[PDB]
Amino acid sequence: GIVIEKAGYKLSIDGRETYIKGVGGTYRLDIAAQSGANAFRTWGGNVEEIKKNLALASEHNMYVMQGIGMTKDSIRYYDDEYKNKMREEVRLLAETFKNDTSLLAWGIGNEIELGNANIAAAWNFVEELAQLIKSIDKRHLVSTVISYNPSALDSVAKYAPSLDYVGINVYGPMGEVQAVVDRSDYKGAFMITEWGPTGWWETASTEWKAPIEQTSEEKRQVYEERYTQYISANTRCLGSFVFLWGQKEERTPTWFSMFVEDKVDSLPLKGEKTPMVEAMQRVWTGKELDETAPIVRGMTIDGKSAIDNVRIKAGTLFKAEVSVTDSLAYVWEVLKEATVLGFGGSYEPRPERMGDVAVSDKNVYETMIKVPGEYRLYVYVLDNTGFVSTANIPFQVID
Amino acid sequence: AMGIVIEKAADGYKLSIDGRETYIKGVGGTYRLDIAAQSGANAFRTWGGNVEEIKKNLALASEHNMYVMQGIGMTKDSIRYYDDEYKNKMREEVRLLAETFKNDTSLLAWGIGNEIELGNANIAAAWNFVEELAQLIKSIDKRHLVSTVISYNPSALDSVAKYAPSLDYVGINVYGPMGEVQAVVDRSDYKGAFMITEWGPTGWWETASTEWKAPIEQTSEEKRQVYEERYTQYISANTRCLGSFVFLWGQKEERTPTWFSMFVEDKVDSLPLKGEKTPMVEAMQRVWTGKELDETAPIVRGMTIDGKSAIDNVRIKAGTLFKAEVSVTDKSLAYVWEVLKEATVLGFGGSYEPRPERMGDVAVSDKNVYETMIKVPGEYRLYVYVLDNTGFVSTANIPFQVID
Repeated sequence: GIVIEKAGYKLSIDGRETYIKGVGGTYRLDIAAQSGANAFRTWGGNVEEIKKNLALASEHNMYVMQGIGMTKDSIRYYDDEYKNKMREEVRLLAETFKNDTSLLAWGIGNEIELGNANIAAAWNFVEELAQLIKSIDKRHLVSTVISYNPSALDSVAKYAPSLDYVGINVYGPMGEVQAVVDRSDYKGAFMITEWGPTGWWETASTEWKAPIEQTSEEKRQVYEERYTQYISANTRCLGSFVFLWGQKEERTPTWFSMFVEDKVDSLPLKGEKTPMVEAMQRVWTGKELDETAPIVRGMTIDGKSAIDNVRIKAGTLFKAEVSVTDSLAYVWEVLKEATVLGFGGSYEPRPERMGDVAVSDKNVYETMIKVPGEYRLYVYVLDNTGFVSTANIPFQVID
Repeated sequence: AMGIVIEKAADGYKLSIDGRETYIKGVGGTYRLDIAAQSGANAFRTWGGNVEEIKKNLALASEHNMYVMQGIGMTKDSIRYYDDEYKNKMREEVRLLAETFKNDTSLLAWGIGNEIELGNANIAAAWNFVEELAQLIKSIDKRHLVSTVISYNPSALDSVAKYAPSLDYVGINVYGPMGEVQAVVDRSDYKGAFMITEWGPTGWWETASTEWKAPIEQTSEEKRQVYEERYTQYISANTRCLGSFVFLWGQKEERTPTWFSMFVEDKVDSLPLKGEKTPMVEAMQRVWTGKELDETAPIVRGMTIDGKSAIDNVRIKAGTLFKAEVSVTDKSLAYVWEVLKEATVLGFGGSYEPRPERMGDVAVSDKNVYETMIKVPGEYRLYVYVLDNTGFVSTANIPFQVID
């Protein structure tokens, strides 16, 4: 009894109206569950990998939106060999998992429209696979996931009426999502299957084009505001999967990472949770928190902020300070400004460290850089409860 | 001396195929390999495939007289490198590949993983398994080279040196500036030969930007110069470098439709482009062949709106006509004009980006000028495509803001 009904729309699971409070992927689902998440999304997996996902979900009392990988090689959608292989794969998945009560929904493809070409053969095949799944599995929802793409919503409406809902991946500003969906030919409910904080293309940047990263306090506000204004306020939206519930290099080690790094050499961080995790507990539970992270109000070098275009003479001492609203510990690290960025790929190497990491008991740090260049000073503020708060400041060293 | 061998040279290293010294003049992927071969390319690189997909790649390569660096897909789920179930599955798959293709004359090299170090964790278990897979391949396949591909990563070069001495070479994927590649490899613990398994033109993080943060895109003439300069200074000049795979030999949305695309778009609704080659393809023919070209693309010198350039922060009042002009070095050109919104949905821990929305309709003209108006305030980019009648297209664009 997984049903989407007109109210916009409401989702019910065996009579029980449920909002999908999700994370992208399977990192620290213990913390997701402790934070009041009830779901996670995966992109793919064979039978054995999906059984593992659904056992993890069961341990955490969470629902799964389980992805099925579709090709971006557009010519394959005319190929009966490819289509026969995919029908055999989807038959097996539907037959195996139709009675699993952790599984919520099948995701048939992720952004199939951003393939070699957006073509009717691909959309027709999504609709064929949806019919195939619904002929075997009467329990679960069937969906596809698209980019934030008016054409793709129109395509779903035209070619895939058998879908129960559409997932939309939203990167960057979210203020127009409601209007974009409302204006499209698509009638029905949706989920925001990827969303997150302010992009490095949305923020201010220094004169040398370093994007100015929000403090963890600013990021907390952005996660809560985006959730409240653009997810839970949209009556056509049934829920969402937040990113990045984990850590990955993305312009900086902290940019969209809701956890800090773990097991980086000579960096004594252990993957602590952040105010961005606090933000999601607050909006998922709708309740105030007992434990909150240190509130970072800002950060300076020689009294100047990121927006001031901080320039330091090579070989001169500079003094940093982080302002926090008192068993606190401070971890300080200088990296080069990132120069190897995802350029048609997802993965970026960690920028090179200058000198050594420092730990202090006070909110101040002084050092010296001999090499002219573009740098970033990162501070991590550790309480003794497993929270870490963050800020960084880009600066230039000059001869 | 039959098969593929890397030898110490007086300076650096050299690669021989059946005793003939051969430079690897490669493209990433399998798009328009007819044009790659016509341009002087002798190689392409793939990331994965089953036996049947690899047979198709090697048949395409044979038809074009090209060599393949064939990838084997390795996991970024780092805990799996401890799991005998994952490792026995990969050993079986790699044994089958090595046995199936050991005598193929189109295959050059196996690429054991792409950026394994950028998975969940960079760990000994992963590098030791790459070494184990390399020894397994070389136990069966005496003809081909074995490699791994890393990000542009001093730490990864040190890990290959410590854990994977059975590799013949390392592939490095290089995005952004290339001037430090030589010193980075030289300063590393890695001692052997390398290939640049991804390289391309100027990143949108490297260029000037407008006052509203729109990256200023090079003209196709500036991109031509960048591809030629990077190849000549950093690839062919590096005596430890055995060759390279250029990107993007194809088209993909990356901030703009044109940013790193060496071909323009094909079958976009109400846009009459047909995947024409560009001055960036001409650049690779010039450096691959070392010979001057019979046919060259139109040389775009610049682009204006109302006499102003991209660097001038062009601002136009809503509901007013403006006049664009594209300057071309004079030599029956056609001009295709399109206004898109400045991209706001970018790759954010993903690769794929939707095409930004079109304002109004595409225009085609016989003259190098175009007039239109935008009624909605916002950030836009005007694109021009300059078609000769030989199958080349040249490009420029200009970001502009429409204000109340």
